[PDB]
Amino acid sequence: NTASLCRIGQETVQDIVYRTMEIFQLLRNMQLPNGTYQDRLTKLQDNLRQLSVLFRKLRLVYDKCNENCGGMDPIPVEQLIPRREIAEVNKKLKQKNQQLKQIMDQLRNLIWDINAMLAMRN
Amino acid sequence: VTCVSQMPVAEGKSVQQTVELLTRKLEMLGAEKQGTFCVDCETYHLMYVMHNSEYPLSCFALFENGPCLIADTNFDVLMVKLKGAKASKIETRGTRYQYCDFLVKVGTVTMGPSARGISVEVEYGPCVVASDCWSLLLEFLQSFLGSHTPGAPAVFGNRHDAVYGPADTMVQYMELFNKIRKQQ
Amino acid sequence: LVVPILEPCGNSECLHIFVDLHSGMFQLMLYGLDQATLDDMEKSVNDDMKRIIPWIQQLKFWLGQQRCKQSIKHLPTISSETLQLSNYSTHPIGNLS
Amino acid sequence: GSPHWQTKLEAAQNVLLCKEIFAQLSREAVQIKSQVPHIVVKNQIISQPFPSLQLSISLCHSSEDHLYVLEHNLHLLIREFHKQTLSSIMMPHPASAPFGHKRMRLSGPQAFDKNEINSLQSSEGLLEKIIKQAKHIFLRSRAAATIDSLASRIEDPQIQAHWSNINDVYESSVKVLITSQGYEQICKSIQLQLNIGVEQIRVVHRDGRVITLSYQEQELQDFLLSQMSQHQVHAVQQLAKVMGWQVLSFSNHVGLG
Amino acid sequence: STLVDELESSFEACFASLVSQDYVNGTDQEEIRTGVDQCIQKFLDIARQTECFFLQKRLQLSVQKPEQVIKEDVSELRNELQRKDALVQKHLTKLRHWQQVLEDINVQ
Amino acid sequence: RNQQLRTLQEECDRKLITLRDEISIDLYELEEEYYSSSSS
Repeated sequence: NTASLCRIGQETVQDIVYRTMEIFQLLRNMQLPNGTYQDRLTKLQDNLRQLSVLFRKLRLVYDKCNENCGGMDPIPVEQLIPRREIAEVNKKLKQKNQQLKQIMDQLRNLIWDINAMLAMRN
Repeated sequence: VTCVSQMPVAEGKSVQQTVELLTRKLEMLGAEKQGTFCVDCETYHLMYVMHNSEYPLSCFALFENGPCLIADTNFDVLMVKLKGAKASKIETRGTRYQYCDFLVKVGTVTMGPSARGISVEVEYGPCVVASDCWSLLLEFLQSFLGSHTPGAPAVFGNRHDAVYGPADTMVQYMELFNKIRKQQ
Repeated sequence: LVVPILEPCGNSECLHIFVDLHSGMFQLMLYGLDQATLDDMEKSVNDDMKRIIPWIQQLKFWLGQQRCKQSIKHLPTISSETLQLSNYSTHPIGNLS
Repeated sequence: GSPHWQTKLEAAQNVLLCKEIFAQLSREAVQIKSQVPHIVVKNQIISQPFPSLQLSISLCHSSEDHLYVLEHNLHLLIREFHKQTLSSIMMPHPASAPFGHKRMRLSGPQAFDKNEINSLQSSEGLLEKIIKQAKHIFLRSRAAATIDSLASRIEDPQIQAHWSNINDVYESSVKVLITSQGYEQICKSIQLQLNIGVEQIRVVHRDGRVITLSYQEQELQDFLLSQMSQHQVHAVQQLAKVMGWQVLSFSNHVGLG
Repeated sequence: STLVDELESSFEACFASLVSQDYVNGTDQEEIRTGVDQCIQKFLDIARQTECFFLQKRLQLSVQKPEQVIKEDVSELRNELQRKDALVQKHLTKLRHWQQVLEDINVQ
Repeated sequence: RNQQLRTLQEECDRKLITLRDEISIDLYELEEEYYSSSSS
């Protein structure tokens, strides 16, 4: 779950940035009643809460990832390069996908057909 | 947003050869030539009734500075059965060229046997009230005719607020025909 | 009696000569021969032939032009057949033609 | 369990209707001389649209489903012909000139027609129309097949597709967006809008281009592959912006010869 | 102040520019523009850097621990399988519904 | 009977249009679905 930690933290940073984006967005829309709307303040608060959540989350994931679980890491250079169960799940997935595509094709044909008719005389 | 104008002989060459010069220029610009056109007019008593090839199911009757109703082709017959004419007819006839969304007609106006002049008709197909589009028409004609000149005729229609049908075209036609009969 | 017009053949574009089983008069399709030149070639081939040769010689050029235009489509281009250049007298444009 | 007499009456009526349709079609065969040729034998009207395609319109007097749409449409077409004969559109609103098409009036006073507008009223036959549709269905089938087959054989830049929900008898439309496997939101150029029509596929590209692909399939294969390459090279720039890098950027077209 | 402390500090600045506590005196748009520009650029840049750090760690984990990445794949695949049969089953329920409806309208 | 059969036709067309609508929404969900990495 280590690489899982890496990816999830990565996504948490995007979540940070996007939350900040929407927070400033909500702030921009604000009105200062002239009204008694007050729902604005509600969204602002409960929005600001998630940011607080994600920061502690980032601290936790950072700690767990730089924990360095017995790793004598080589510097990136020389990494740029100038299990059967995976195969089984991949095969099952590809089969299920193919069946889904038969279904999608059938529905496409039905929709083309129903369209042809009705649009012809309805 | 039709525009009509009378291009002099500039003789120079003969009136047919003037038409030939215009044809050659307009073919040079890169415009395909479509089926011929023909507009003709008659005056009664004063009433003007005129036919056009762009509208071969409708014949337009116009009083100068008055009403201008369009009618069905069977309005000639009503004028026939109404004898209660002068044989001053006029009849333009020539080929129809087509530019990109842009139609331009040149003709040799004829009264009796003697062609009195050369009349050119340009109509930018997709258009609305001319007051907004006349810029583009001038932009084009300055290349084709502008040598002599085009001179804004849609002022015959630019006074209004906003409308344009096909009648004002034949109104301009009648104005030109009244101009070509008078002077030699 | 499809008839190819260019060496590396594309069945999609080559030429199709058809004979209407009810009338005998020939029927031609070429996928976009301007629909007027197709009519001209129609009347020719129907009259006598003896005439497929010159029209094949012209269709060769047409198909070349369309292949070039289609290739150049992707890029920025305004392809055309003729330019209105003054200097045709001595500059080599007169040579290649 | 409607009365037995009604079953025989309706069967006979349908038999007469399909006889009438096939008669009309066989007439149009020896008639207007469609651009594609067509054989009529006695009860099978074989024709070729786009070559390698043989459309057979038959009459199975006793005593597919692609063309099932085509059949049910043909039926409505002939009944539209009949209705055109006797309809209110023919009826004159003013107690006046004869039974014109309610538009041939407006073809009068309202100076209406040039060659094109007047010609818009003339008819286009019955076999020509159905031939059109048949072609359209086929074309559409070929495009869907080649796009999905392209999707099957790559697994690098994914070719997502979304057909429309209003497919008219003449012309259909679809959107194709090619995206990178994970980065979608972030990166999205290379988007198209095919207009599949009878005998031509018009492509409108997000960048602003308008290419008119032919009715073949190799052409669409090639165009979509060109877009796939361009998309990889665009996705790298989008990613460099996504965060972290300055670009000494590309030529969409050229590279460096 | 490894990296995450830097991001927290940057976010803190990017907001607290305005909020702080004090009398405001005219706001003279230009200084607001310059402040927001600098703060927001540093924020996005520390975001840059944290993303770079995580990605580098993933590359290391790949070149070292491939059992980890292959298990990541098996996890994502099985999750997609579940999502897929869920979608098809929902659509099957919808098909049953509309089937009964259409054939009913036929019966009536 | 003309009015009766017309009402029946209108009912059938309405049902069919709502059907083509609901199935179209489902097909859009699938358009999203059958286009996602088939790497395995």
